[PDB]
Amino acid sequence: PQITLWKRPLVTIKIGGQLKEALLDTGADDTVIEEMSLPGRWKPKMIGGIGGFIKVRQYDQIIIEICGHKAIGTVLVGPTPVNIIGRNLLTQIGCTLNF
Amino acid sequence: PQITLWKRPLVTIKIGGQLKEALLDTGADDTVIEEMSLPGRWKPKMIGGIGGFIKVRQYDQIIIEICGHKAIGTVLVGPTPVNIIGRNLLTQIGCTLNF
Repeated sequence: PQITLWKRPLVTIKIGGQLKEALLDTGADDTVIEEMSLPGRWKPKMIGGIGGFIKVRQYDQIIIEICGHKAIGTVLVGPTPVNIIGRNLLTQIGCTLNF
Repeated sequence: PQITLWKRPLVTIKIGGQLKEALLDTGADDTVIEEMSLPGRWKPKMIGGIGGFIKVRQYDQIIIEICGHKAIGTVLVGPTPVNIIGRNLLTQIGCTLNF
């Protein structure tokens, strides 16, 4: 679909059978989700944002449904203000910016 | 144009008669430019995201050219790691998310 930006581009995502709200963020390299439980091992990762850096846990090959589209990729879990869908998964659902 | 998200959506912009690079950021409510001088009155503001908040100077009705598309809006100047074009200006150039 087409999403204008007059308001925050928030969509419903499904990760682990539980629905959540996430922001489609083109300004984000990676997908960062708020603290929750994900299966498998994780690796350390540091990510930078507007306010500074935060430590996050990196989970690979995680199944996540974004707006009806199924993506399977890297998901970072940590202290983020809001759930964000970064470019790593936006490319999986075939999302582009247009003007 | 259509911008894919395989890598950072960076574009050339013109603000205050200076050419700069900025990120097309749908995850940003505002447009935040790295420390520079802009004319007019300004008021302090606190903006947050990953890693916390930063204090910025809010300038209103500032003209910016983004990819040959002229727009006008509020521009925040402060210690941002990268120049970001937020939804307040993204909408003005007719930018949308498509998939």
